[PDB]
Amino acid sequence: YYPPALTGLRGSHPGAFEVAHQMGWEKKTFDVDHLPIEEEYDLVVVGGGISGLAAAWFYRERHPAARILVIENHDDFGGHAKRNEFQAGGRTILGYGGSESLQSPNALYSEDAKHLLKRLGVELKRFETAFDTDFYPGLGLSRAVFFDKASFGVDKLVSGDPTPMVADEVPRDRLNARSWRAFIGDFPLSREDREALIALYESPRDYLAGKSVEEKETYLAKTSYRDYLLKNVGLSETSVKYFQGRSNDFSALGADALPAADAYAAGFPGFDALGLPQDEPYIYHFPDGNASLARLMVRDLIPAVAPGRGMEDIVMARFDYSKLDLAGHPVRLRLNSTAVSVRNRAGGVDVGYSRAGRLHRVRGKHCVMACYNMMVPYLLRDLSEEQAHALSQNVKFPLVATKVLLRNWQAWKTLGIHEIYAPTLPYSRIKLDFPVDLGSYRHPRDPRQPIGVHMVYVPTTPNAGMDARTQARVGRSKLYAMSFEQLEKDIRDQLQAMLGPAGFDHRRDITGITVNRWSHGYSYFMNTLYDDEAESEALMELARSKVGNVAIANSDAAWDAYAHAAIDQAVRAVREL
Ligand SMILES: Cc1cc2nc3c(=O)[nH]c(=O)nc-3n(C[C@H](O)[C@H](O)[C@H](O)COP(=O)(O)OP(=O)(O)OC[C@H]3O[C@@H](n4cnc5c(N)ncnc54)[C@H](O)[C@@H]3O)c2cc1C
Ligand code: HEM
Repeated sequence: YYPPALTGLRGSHPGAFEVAHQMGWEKKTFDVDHLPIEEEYDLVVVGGGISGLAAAWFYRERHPAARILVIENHDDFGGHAKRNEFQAGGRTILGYGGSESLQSPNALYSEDAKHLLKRLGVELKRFETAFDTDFYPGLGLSRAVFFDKASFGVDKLVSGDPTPMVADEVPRDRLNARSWRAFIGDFPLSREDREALIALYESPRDYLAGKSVEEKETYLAKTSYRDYLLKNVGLSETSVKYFQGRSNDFSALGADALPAADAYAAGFPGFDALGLPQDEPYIYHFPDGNASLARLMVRDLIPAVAPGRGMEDIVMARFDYSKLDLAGHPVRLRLNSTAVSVRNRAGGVDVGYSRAGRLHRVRGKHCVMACYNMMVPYLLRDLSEEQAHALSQNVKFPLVATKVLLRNWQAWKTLGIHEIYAPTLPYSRIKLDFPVDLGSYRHPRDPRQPIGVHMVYVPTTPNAGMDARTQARVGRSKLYAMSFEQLEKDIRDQLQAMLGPAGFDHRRDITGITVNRWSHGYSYFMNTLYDDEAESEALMELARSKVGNVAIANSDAAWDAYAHAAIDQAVRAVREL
C-alpha cells in the first residue's frame, strides 16, 4: 500500500471527501456518544497536514512520553504536501503534489519553524548547491507567454519574457530575456495595444496625479489591478487580458480580484511614477516539494515507517505505510479516516471518526483541530454560534497542480523555453520542474530523456463582479462538475497547442499524468477589495479561540496559506494546551 506512486486523479481524491460532504452539504450528523471508547491518547490531532504533523511534533517535544493519534481523511499524510512519483527509464522521477517550496525562509521563518527544521536535519544553506540554479539558464532557455487564438486571434508563443516575479528561482541576470519593446513587439495585439504596453514600461506616468501618497494607497487598496489598468492607466480591454492570469498561481485569483496595492507589492508594472514608497532566491525545493517536510516529521515521529535521518536520505527513503498505525506504538497516524465529532468531557476530549463507512470513538486528554477551519464547526460540538460562524468565513481557494511526465523535452529545447505563462487558458503556469539534486536523487538532465512538467490550473471566473469568496466557491463547483477525463483533455489540449509546433505529439510524448485536485487549497486571505482589515482580523482571532481542551490550528487559522503559517499555528495551539 503505497500512495505516492499513484497517478491519475489525485489531490483530494475519490474517498477523501464524501463523509465530509455528508456533513457540510447534507447536514448529516455522525454521533459516537453511544459507542464505547476504543483507544486513549494524550493528544488527538484531527488532520494530517504540515500543521497537524507539527502539532504532534511540538507536543511530543514538550511531552516526550505522550501517546499521539493523528486522524487524516486522505489516503496519504501531508495534506497539500504530497509526494508524486513517476517511473521512467528504470529510474524514479519525483514531483510535488502541492505545497511547492519554503517561501523566503531566512526572511519569514519564525524561530519555532527554524527549530523544527534544524531538529529534522534541514540545513537551508544546503539548497545553495542542491538547487541547480544555472541549469536551464545555462542551456539558453527563457520564460515564455502563450497567447491563445480564442483571446488574441492566434496561438502564439513569445519567449524572452523579462517579467520578474515574487518567488523567482532564476537570478535576474540569467533570465535570457529581451527588452520590453522587442518582447511586447511580438505580442499578437494591435499596434496601438502593443505601443501602450511598451509605454507602460518605457514611460511610466503618475496616473493618480494630484492625490497625496496616502490617497493613492487608499485608492489602490480599494481598486483591482485590472480596473487600475483600465481606468487609470487607460489600457484597452484587449491589452489587459495579457495580465489576467498572472496572479493565478501565487494568489489563486486573477487580476480582477487582485487589489492594485497588492499588485504593486508583487512587482506588477504600472506604479513606477506614482511616487509610492519602497528577493530571496526561491531555491528551497525538495524534489517532492514540502512533502519532504511532512515525510521528515512522519519519520521522526514514527521511526518504524522508514530508516535514516536528515534532509539527504529522506528524498529516496522508502516509507512502509503498514507501520504508520501500529497498536501500542506511542504515535499513530490513521489514514482514510474522517473525524466527525469533537467534544470536551471530563477533562479530556472524545473524538469520533469515520473509516471505511464505520464510526469509531477514541479519547484524548488534549485535541488539536489541524483540519480545514471551515470543517471545524461540523465536528467541534462546543462551538458557540459566533465562533463557528467565524470559522466558516475562511473560504479556501481551489487549485489544481498537475504533474506531467514527458518522454523527452526536445520540444522545449527547440522552443528555447523552460516555463510558459498563459494569460487566459486553464493552466496559467506550465514549466519544466525545478532541477534539484538531493540525497541520491538526480534531476533529469538530457533533453532526449524523460522529465517532469509542473502546471497549475485555477478555476477562476474573471470579470464577473464576484468577490473572492464567491470565485472560490464557484471554482469548487466547476471542479466538482469536471471528470478526470475532462481534466486530462484540458492538459493534453493545452500542451499540444503550446508545444505542437515544435514537433510535440501529446499522445506519443506524454507518458504520465498526475492531477492533484486541491478543491480546498489556499487558506482564505484578507482581500482589501472586499474585506475590512479590522473586521477580518477580529474574525480570524475569534475563529481560532481555544475551546476547552480543544485548540485550533491549520494554516487556515492565520488566514495565511504558507507552510510556516501551518507550523506557527500548530505551535500556538500546542502551547495553549
Ligand atoms: C497548490 C498549492 C501550492 C502551495 N505551495 C506552497 C508553497 O510553495 N509554499 C508554502 O509555504 N505553502 C504553499 N502552499 C500552502 C499549503 O497550504 C501549506 O504549505 C501547507 O501544506 C498547509 O498545511 P496545513 O496542515 O495547514 O493544511 P493541509 O495541508 O490542507 O492539511 C489539513 C488536512 O486536514 C484534513 N481534514 C479536513 N477535514 C478533516 C476531517 N474531518 N478529519 C480529518 N482530516 C480532515 C484535510 O483533508 C487535509 O489533509 C500551497 C498550497 C497549494 C494548494
Ligand atoms: C474532490 C474534492 C472536493 C470538491 C470537488 C469539493 C467541492 C466543494 C464545494 C463545491 C463546496 C461548496 C462551496 C463551499 O462551501 O466552499 C464544498 C464545501 C465544503 N467542502 Fe468540499 N470539496 C472537495 C473536497 C473536500 C474535502 C477533502 C473536504 C474535507 C475533508 C471538504 C469539506 C468541505 C466542507 C465541510 C464544505 C462545507 C463548507 C461550509 O459549509 O463552510 N471538501 N466543497
